[PDB]
Amino acid sequence: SAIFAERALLPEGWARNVRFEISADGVLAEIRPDANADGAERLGGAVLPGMPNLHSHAFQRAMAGLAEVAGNPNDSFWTWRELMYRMVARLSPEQIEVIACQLYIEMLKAGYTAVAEFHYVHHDLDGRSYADPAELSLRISRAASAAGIGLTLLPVLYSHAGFGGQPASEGQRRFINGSEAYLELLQRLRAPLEAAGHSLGLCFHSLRAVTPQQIATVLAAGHDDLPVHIHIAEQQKEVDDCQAWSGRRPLQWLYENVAVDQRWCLVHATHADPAEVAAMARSGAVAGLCLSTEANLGDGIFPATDFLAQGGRLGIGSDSHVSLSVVEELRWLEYGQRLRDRKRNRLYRDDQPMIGRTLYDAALAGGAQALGQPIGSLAVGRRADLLVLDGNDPYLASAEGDALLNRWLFAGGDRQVRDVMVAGRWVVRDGRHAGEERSARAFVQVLGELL
Amino acid sequence: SAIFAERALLPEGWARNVRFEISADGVLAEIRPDANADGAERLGGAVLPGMPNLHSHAFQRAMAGLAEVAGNPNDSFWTWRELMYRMVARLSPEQIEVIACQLYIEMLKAGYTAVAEFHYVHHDLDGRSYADPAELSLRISRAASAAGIGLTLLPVLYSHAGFGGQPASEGQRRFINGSEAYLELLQRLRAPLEAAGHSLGLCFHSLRAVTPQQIATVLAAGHDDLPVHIHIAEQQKEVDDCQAWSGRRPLQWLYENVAVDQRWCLVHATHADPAEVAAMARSGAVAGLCLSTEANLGDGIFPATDFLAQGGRLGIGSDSHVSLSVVEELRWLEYGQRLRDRKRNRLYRDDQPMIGRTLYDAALAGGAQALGQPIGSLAVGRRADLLVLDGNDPYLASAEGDALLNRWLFAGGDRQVRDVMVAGRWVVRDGRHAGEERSARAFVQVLGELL
Ligand SMILES: N=C(N)N[C@@H](CCC(=O)O)C(=O)O
Ligand SMILES: N=C(N)N[C@@H](CCC(=O)O)C(=O)O
Ligand SMILES: [Zn+2]
Ligand SMILES: [Zn+2]
Repeated sequence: SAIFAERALLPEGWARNVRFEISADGVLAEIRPDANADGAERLGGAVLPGMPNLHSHAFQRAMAGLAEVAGNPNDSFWTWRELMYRMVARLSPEQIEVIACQLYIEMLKAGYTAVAEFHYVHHDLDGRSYADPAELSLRISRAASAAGIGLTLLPVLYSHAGFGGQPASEGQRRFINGSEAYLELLQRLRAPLEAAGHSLGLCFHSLRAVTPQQIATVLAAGHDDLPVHIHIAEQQKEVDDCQAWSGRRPLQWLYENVAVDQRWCLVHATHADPAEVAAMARSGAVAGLCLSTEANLGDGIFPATDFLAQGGRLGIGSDSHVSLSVVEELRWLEYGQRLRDRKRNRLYRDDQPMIGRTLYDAALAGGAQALGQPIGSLAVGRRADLLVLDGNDPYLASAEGDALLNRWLFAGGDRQVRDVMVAGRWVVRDGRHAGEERSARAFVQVLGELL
Repeated sequence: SAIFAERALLPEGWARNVRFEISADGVLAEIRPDANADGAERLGGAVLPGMPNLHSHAFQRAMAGLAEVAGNPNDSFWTWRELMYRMVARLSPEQIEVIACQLYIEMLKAGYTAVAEFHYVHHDLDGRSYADPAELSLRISRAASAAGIGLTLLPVLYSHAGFGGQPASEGQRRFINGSEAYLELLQRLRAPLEAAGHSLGLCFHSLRAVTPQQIATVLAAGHDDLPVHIHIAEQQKEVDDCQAWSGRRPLQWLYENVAVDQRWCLVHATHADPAEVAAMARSGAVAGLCLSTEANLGDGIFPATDFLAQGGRLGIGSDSHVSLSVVEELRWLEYGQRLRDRKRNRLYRDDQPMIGRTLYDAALAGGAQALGQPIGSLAVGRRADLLVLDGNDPYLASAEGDALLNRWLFAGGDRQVRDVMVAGRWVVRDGRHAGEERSARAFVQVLGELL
């Protein structure tokens, strides 16, 4: 099939009158600027590569916004976590799948074309494994296929309640596997994920939830083709606890004990000192920044300017899913730096003074890297994942090139995303997803059951 | 006319099956909970009082997002201001009116039902007064009437380029009046504003732009029925410069020299020390918080928790209009406190642990007070200004009462606002404004002329 864009963001920059040929398998086959639109579908606005969402816990969308109730003069991430545990304890396989499908539809409508699902809900309500232990992982994949979103599934190794291999809490029972069971699950998922066109990654929940021996064992297991994700340094408390345990900060510890490299996505990485930031940038690992969730949870502000200045790589994730908005994440990534520094125009490159473009370029690349998928760029051989902005919007229609990204990301919003394509298939057209009516009905029923 | 809401937020709290009778002049005449809907228009979702927008400079919407270009390693509010001056210098009366009309339509669609226009663009391109000096003020009123938004017009006294009565810059020439000309303008505006059903307020641009003698003169002029607005303590530089000039901080100076009271709206007030915060709360003045603009400009984070704890009053303004979203302002008001404190659930009351409700209650009241209009509450005798959320949205449909406000403000967004009424007139229905097509066409033409 062929599509035609009057304006599109290609790897070398903005181009005009671009005709794209897309293979039967949804791969970009030919990309020709300054072309004729003969026989191709003329698109309704500016075309961008779709944005990967590099961090998600799908079920949390069901509780999004409901934890905004003061139960203590010093509510924190840790009292929030108790509320999250209460919801996880009651979620059936069917409810989990319904929530995931609805969430992924909403992600697509916002311009997220692929998602890394950081998946730790494994076992039944009693903490016992399903007859096929992959039960819930397979439902995540089925939900992603139903929505039409790209997926890297990251089954999560989770074994302990804290540093030093503390015994898992009853509230964590659904998450728990030893290294052996985890490696078996990981290997068993390869075939069904491959069959669905989905990807896989290795994942440790956090340094609190696994031991150094487990990390070594898993990394030595031969899955060298897979991304590696971990939550790290999100809260000051984890930093303090890590130091009490090892005499090291979390990032410091990881870099001193593990060969962190480009395969890695360090989720949050919020409390990174100058030495830690330098080490991250040198390694080529991707910082998985989840700006709306980090703000919602009161984590803090990442040293993004220092990191970017040293060649750091980053992407964005919606995480707890209080926000499902490429705009909000990139906007408030920048705005957080502005509020901290009390200055404007913080995240730019030496060769790119445009803030919107700097942010979009960065998050596309980091997102594609963290997912381990051939995405993030409209180039021949990469998957046809793209969004079409509103060509009738007066702000966008009056803007060209990088100014258009500034209008969208800093003055605009989600509803300026009109059409979305994943793997060469239209999954959102004029703001609508074909599965939205059925999904919303299933989802509101599930919300009623839970609440 | 009569309307009927299955759920509505009334002054005493959430109520069910509320029938509202609205006078021919758009005033709430009867409000009856647990009623029958016989002969009344059944509304499509939860009903809230409309949100006042207590601070706007309309023309800035035309440049929204375009200033996100690094031109210096330390870009700041002050280099942004130069760019703003370049745009003001080229704006014709017709362009200003087109921008205002389009902006006000967009405000209504977001749920802002009334706006305080902090209006300082007075004179012609040469800095000379129009034949009727009220030329541009009258166009703001005409634009507000065309959109259907409530309006408090705040013509701005602006006389100087800095502390100590420094001579105005050429870039400020369109703003300049002496106290006498300003008072004449203010008095001349009363009749046309009254005729349009609009309101008026006194306004000093900032302590940089006027002298203490001017403040005294204007406040002694007998306009005791009017709100009084001023930008204050927004940037650290103003604090330092104020101290060099007077030996006092900006808020400190204002409270020591002027009888600040409930008539006042202190816009930004960002750099308020503990003594200044206490003085603000004691006075009953309204803090005019413009969260998206303050973040965009790198101003800093207001001590909202300390202020609210002492009975402080606040409202929200869209200001430079990079954002037009009740959701974004209230959400990031709270999130800024969370990022600073590294804690959750910051802005609540002793009698109200629900964060969304605390924020909505606060901003409704502060907004109504700052505008000097009978709004902010669905009570008999107040104007019928309201919004209707999406009753078909699964998050909202599954929620009741204050949980619904948490779903909207912390997990939802602008498109959940479906219908908007101002002065008893429907101005947005199913997300659409009747004037949107004509306005957008005029507006895109104006953008082309400017850019
Ligand atoms: N840290 C965030 N935002 N979320 C975690 C909470 C639980 C934990 O970290 O132990 C999670 O979903 O696993
Ligand atoms: N401070 C903000 N955000 N805006 C001001 C800029 C100019 C000034 O403060 O002198 C204004 O629009 O007048
Ligand atoms: Zn997470
Ligand atoms: Zn202002």
